[PDB]
Amino acid sequence: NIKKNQVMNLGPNSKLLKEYKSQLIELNIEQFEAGIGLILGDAYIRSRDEGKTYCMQFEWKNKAYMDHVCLLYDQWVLSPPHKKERVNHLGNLVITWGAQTFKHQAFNKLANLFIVNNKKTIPNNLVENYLTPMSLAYWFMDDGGKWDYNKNSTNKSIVLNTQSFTFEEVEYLVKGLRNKFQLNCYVKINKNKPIIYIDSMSYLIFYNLIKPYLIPQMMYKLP
DNA sequence: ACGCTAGGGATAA
DNA sequence: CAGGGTAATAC
DNA sequence: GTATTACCCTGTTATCCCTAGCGT
Ligand SMILES: [Ca+2]
Ligand SMILES: [Ca+2]
Ligand SMILES: [Ca+2]
Repeated sequence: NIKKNQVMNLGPNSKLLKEYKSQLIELNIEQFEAGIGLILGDAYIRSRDEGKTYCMQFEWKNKAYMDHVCLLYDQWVLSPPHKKERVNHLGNLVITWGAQTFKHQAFNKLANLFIVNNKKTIPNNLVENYLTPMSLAYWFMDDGGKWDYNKNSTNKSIVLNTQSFTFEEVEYLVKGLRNKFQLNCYVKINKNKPIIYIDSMSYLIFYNLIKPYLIPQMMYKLP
């Protein structure tokens, strides 16, 4: 069987590469569960055909996290992250790291979880039926944060920046989180957009759910 | 005075 | 976060 | 020549974070 090391430098159309990809059939349990959090989060799952295959594109500032993810999707990621250095309209230099997996049908499973009546969206029962503590941990490392950033604060309330979703979508996410994890949470507004507020009352619950998956360089997001 | 909000910005998506 | 562009293989 | 496609690249902001100042 073809070893990843054997094709991680060939052309995208290489014969050996495709043979390699045919050795792979599906994502494992982690890759899938974390996948859910990443898609709700900062990851991007796209298809260049009509849905035959999907790949995942990653871009984050924190390099340590970018590596944790790549290492997680190891078999699916041929190259190390690429340093991206761009200039703003201001003339400032912003640095970030890029990376992605190759396309493969094994990714369709994750993608279809976010497809209804043929349009990307947030299904009503996504939380209840698929979001696991691992998924939640990754959603947090991506869009999570504190409610109160003031110095010397004691409020343990957490937040999930769901600003790119519609209020209806977030309302369903909230319902799922309350029912499945008994989390005391509710939608709030920021920039006239949806964010999830999780009362400090449930911090300890929330924390123990995701603690097994967060990494050191992400612990700063917690109160 | 000060804990807490919601307002707001230069990124980090 | 989304999509766009292409150097590298295949036939 | 035409089909493929992973690894960059660019277009654009909704992001997460900070903090002015409201309410008490
Ligand atoms: Ca995000
Ligand atoms: Ca993030
Ligand atoms: Ca965004």
